[PDB]
Amino acid sequence: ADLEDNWETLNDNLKVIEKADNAAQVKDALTKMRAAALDAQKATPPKLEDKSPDSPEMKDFRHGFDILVGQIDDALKLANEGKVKEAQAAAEQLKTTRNAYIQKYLGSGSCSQKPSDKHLDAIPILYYIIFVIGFLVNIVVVTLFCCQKGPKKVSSIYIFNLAVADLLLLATLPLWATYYSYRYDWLFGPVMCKVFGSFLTLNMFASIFFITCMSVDRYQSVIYPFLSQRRNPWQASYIVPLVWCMACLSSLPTFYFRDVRTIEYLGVNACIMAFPPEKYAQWSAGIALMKNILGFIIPLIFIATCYFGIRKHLLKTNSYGKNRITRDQVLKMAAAVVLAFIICWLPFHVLTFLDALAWMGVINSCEVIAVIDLALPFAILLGFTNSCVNPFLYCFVGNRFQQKLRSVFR
Ligand SMILES: CCc1nc2ccc(N(Cc3ccccc3)C(=O)c3cccs3)cc2c(=O)n1Cc1ccc(-c2ccccc2-c2nn[nH]n2)cc1
Repeated sequence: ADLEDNWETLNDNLKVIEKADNAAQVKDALTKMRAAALDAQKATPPKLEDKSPDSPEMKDFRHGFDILVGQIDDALKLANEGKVKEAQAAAEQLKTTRNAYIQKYLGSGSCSQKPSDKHLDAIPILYYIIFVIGFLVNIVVVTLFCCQKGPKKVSSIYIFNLAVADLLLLATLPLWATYYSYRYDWLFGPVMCKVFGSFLTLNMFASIFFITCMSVDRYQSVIYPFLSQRRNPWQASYIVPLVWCMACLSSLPTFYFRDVRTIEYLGVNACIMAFPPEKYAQWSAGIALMKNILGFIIPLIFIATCYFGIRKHLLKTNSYGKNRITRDQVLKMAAAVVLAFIICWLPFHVLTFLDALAWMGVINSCEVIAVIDLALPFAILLGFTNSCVNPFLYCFVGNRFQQKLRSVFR
């Protein structure tokens, strides 16, 4: 009777046809699917709930099941004729109609306006602007560590590692700009959908985690000033491989779920997160929650604790003259890294959380969902913009941070 119960019946019986031996097992599973499809056709989905049945989107919902019943009948005729393997092969087309429903009515397909007025759009233009700016500033930091500075100092190792993680992350921007321009048509294959997808997640986490390491190292330098006096930076050689391995382990679900799947309504081959279709909404909300916790929640708490910790040790001294001037300058540099992390990542994680609620069934309003969809590529751009801000805050401007920290300590 219920829409959730009807789609559970449709998915469970699709697996039965695959495991079926004779025509009787195929006929039984198709009849159960035929009854569930006509029952779901009568029901109203959580999305577009406050809409009349005469509406074109409601007419399209009923028509979606008319294609499904028509496809069931074609396979049922082969099953009634004795053709077992032919009916099972015909039942593979039902999976395409099933995937069309999860993309349109469970996803943002029916809400967001599909027609795209692509004529040198702002997204590919802004993506290439951030690319060349970010690539040029990060190349300077990488080339400086190679033949202009050296491999000395604890903090300096993290500067180079953050610059490499940022450079490789910004290097993926021309791919996404081309991917956007072709109306989400992945022209690299299902193998490169996993490769580029994981490479993006790996370098993104490596960037975020090295920012976290910088905050911990900056905090440790204040509370324990004896650490900088140490001739040997023993922990640095073990922290760097651990962070890269943590970024690799975090990019594992990306390598497992990313795959090129055909979008039935758009008529495009998109590199999407191919979760099990029977529990697609649950997986989409779970991974979106994982994005917020691991990529924003845990690092922001670490970055803030380190900032308030430096503020606690500095403000209790009650300085006068140049000691007060140099103190305030250190506090402005320490606040700049926490502020830049918020401005650049908060819009994305808020929209990711709002999108997670849309999958669960909390946000069903198409007006809200349409805004989330068009704002998302701009929010993604802000995440990449953090990689352009990083060389300035840590290498260029943040070079006098260690000198001013040694000035207040004398
Ligand atoms: C700034 C970094 C970034 N660049 C991106 C570039 C492009 C896109 N888009 C949408 C797009 C395409 C073209 C133009 C504009 C938008 C895509 O379709 C693809 C992404 C990966 C392969 S295709 C998304 C992102 C994007 O969400 N992010 C942030 C981010 C957040 C979370 C995770 C993550 C964490 C843990 C577990 C899994 C994931 C995970 N999310 N998506 N796949 N894997 C990874 C990356």
